[PDB]
Amino acid sequence: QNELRNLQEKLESTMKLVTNLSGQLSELKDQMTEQRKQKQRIGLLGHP
Amino acid sequence: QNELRNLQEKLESTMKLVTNLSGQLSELKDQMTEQRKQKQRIGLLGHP
Amino acid sequence: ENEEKLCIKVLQTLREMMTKDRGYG
Amino acid sequence: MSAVITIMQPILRFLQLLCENHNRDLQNFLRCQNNKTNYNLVCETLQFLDCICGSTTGGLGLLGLYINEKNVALINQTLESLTEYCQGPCHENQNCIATHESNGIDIITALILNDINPLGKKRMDLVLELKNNASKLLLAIMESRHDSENAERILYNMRPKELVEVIKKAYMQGEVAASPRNVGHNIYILAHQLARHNKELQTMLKPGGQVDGDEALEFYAKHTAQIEIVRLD
Amino acid sequence: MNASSDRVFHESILLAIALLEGGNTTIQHSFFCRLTEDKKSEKFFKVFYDRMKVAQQEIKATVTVNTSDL
Amino acid sequence: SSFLHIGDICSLYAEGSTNGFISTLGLVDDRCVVQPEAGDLNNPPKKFRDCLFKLCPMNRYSAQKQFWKAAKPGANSTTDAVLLNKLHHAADLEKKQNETENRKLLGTVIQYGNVIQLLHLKSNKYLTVNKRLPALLEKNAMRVTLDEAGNEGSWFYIQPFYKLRSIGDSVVIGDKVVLNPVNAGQPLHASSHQLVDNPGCNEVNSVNCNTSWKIVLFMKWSDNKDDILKGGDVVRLFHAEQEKFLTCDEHRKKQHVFLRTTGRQSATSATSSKALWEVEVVQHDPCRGGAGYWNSLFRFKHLATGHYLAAEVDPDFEVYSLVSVPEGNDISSIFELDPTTLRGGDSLVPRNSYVRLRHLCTNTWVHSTNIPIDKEEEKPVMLKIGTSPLKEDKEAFAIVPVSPAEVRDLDFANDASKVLGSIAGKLEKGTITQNERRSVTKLLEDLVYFVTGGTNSGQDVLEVVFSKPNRERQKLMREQNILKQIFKLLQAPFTDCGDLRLEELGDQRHAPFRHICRLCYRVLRHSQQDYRKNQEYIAKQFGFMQKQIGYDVLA
Amino acid sequence: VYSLVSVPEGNDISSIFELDPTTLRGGDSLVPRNSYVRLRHLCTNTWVHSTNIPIDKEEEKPVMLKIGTSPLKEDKEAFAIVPVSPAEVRDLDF
Repeated sequence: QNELRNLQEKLESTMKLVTNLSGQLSELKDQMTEQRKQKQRIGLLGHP
Repeated sequence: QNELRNLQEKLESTMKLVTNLSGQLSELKDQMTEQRKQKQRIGLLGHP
Repeated sequence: ENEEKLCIKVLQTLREMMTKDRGYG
Repeated sequence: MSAVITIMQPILRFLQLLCENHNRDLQNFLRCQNNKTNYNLVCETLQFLDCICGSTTGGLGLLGLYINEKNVALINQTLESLTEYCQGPCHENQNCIATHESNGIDIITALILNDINPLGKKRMDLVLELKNNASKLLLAIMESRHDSENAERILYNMRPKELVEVIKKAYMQGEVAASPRNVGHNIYILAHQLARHNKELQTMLKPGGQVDGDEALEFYAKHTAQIEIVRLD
Repeated sequence: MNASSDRVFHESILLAIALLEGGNTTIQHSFFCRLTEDKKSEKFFKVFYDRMKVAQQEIKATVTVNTSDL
Repeated sequence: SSFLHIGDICSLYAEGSTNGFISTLGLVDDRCVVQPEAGDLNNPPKKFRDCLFKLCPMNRYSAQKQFWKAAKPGANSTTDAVLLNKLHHAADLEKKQNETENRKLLGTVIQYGNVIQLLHLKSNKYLTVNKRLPALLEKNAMRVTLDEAGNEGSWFYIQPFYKLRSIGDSVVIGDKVVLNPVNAGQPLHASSHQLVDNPGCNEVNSVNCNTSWKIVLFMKWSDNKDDILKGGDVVRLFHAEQEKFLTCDEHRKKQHVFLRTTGRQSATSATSSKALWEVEVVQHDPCRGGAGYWNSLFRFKHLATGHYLAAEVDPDFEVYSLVSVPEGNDISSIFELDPTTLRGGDSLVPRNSYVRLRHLCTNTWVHSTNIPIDKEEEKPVMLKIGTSPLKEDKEAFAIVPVSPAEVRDLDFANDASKVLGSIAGKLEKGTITQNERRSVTKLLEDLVYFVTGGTNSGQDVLEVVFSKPNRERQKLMREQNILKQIFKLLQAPFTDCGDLRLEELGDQRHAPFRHICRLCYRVLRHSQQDYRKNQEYIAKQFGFMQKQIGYDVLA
Repeated sequence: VYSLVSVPEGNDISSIFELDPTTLRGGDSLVPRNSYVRLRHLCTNTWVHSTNIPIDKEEEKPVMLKIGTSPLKEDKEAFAIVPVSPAEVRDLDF
């Protein structure tokens, strides 16, 4: 049972980095949202 | 092995708050979606 | 009520009633 | 002194008599009253001692400017009542003395290391009560603890110069309860209590043979015992 | 608990001092049992706490004497 | 959020009778002044570096006041090698443990009812209210001053002016609050009595009259990190290749570069009056600036003269040629900087980063040309800067930071030069008043500790600090026009008496006057330790040092 | 756009309000019990502030103080929402 729990937390670690790659997806979502934000502020405050 | 599992759950805690910061990203997604929702209801129900 | 002097007099009387090394025989 | 300062001594006497011998439930009632808010009277008493004797400029070298012949009977009362909050093993009242926010430990250990700068006529027989009661307070902080934090917090102020203190104290005892030898015995018992957590301190108590201080160290090693008892719980 | 002035409080404190007198565990039980009632101890401990507070801030401003010379 | 934490920096704006930010005039002076017509919250005053105040916790003054009481010889002149030394050690330890809890209380909201301990930013000087001394102008009041050491009595209860909020409620940013000291009981208000030194200048007193101090924010806590650009940093723009560029004063204002190098580096300094710029972030609000974020539309302001970096077209030769525009409201003076060794667009631009400047109004990258401004002067030095739409990675100049301790004593040297100039101008026409005679004295003996770096203890003729004379402060005394003013100070009583020293020798009650004429030569001597430029600068004025060579003036 | 009045119908848009927080919180934070608020006039954006001109210009000891409203938002005039327990409105109706 102890070895079973240990191998269980290794495949928990496998999906842990599987969720980490969605973490970099989340910061990709971040970076084009600030891209849209800088576009809208440069449209608003700046004439060109 | 016990100490290895313990240090394993500490770096699980490190990515735990790494996933928490995407949690605040998720509620940021929330808050501008209700921003869009209040904009569309005030466009619809209210004349100005 | 006012006139707390009766209260401090009766407390002083009780305290001096409690004290040792006086009034024994 | 004013009427608001002389009211402190009866209040401290009443607080002392409230939790004197026993009933640690009543002794715990003076630090947490389990209401919607609580008033920690033990830490407030320690703060009163700290401000009346210190506060932090008392500290290392200058303490005799604050103690005079009229302040002695109040400081003795407040630190004796401070002993009475910790008499008997009360593992929570002891932590409120050493681990609280103000620095009230440096001042209770200051008046046992160095002497008092005013050397009056009726003060040699009066400062020994301060020394004795402060040593008993430091003993009463660690009744039976075996924990690191209270040992290192008290030892953060003293150096191994307390051995020089107890040696010197045993030697000027010899010029001849409130006795000049029993207080050095109390600091020796305190140093024995503190040696189980420090590494360096224990290395020159038990090897007293290769130490120039024969009288103090071998006398206090001969006249101290150590037993183990089991409590009701 | 309802001490209107300083003179009544001082005499009540001295009466309690004379009443306790060291080793009466039978009446410390009375103080403990009376103080474990509903919403009355908050004034008792407050009038004990502010007298601590108003006295410790007295000496910090009044008793400041420095005999720096022999 | 939108709350007020300790560690935030913000300015105070009075309303109701006089509308102006609370300011301090000069750095040698110790007064608080509100200016009614200088500006308001809609558009701030031009010298907005004055008005910033940094919040602090309560600072305990127990051993410090004891040391200040025991260190002043009243009657007995009692000194001790043991008591006073231990007292000073206890005061220093108290100050150290006072400082070590300020960093502990860094992010913490404040509610109405606690002591708040305001600190002036550019002066590093707490403002205090002392109970004994009344105000100078309004003679029923309680004067406010500035104290460097942190006098007790600078504690300020924060108390709500509006009835919406109460004790225990956290303070919001932008509300109206009233400030009263902990042991004065008189809320600090802005008076309406103008001063005579300046036209628009209302002093600040402490009486029971009512006023509202609007807490208007400037920079959030956790934006005061030392490793990023902020909205008030003073930087010098070193070129990556050649040398730093600056704005000097020709017949009309220019935007040149010094040609001379003599081995110019990042670590070495230049003329700190001219080559210092302060970074401004636009931030959509007139106040509330800081923490540039690699795209935050930076704007640069020259520090010696209020002017802004902008490009205006020259007579064209077949958007060019950066110039010095004295207003910062339009869009022709707003810039943008993009990274070298590319990182993200919101990565909080670091300390010594190399940058490249755009011209976001008209997209035209900045590059340094080599055509001289002066076409007729021998050994040309005046190298203009153009700008071209073709982006080049060669011309990408750096942002060298300047520590606040250098801009602080730069401003101190400037204010000392103005005070010495005014007093020297007043002395030669007629005899100055008794108060001006003592005001100039204090400036003369703390100029010595300014140039040497020592502290104030007494017995001013000691001069045992002859090891390192702090060469940068000697340079600051050279080109901030101070040594020239001291020569005007010595020349002035000659015209007062003649239009002489033996007439001073005939009187010999001028011991207060000889104390301000012997200090000048000591100040001159302390600028002469192993510095060739100061040596030749004084040696150019050798013609009249031997005229008064040996009467009494220690020359 | 001025001088709040008492309109006896609630179908139109001239009688709909909007309240914004003091000590700012989120826009969907379920406004609490005794919160201090500030009232807008969402039809015509004109914030509510209390004036001091009396309604009655001829009665001795005037008491009738009207309420205006101005487009300039002010933090001084921000009145509270004091709740009433149901046991008081119930025996009021009784």
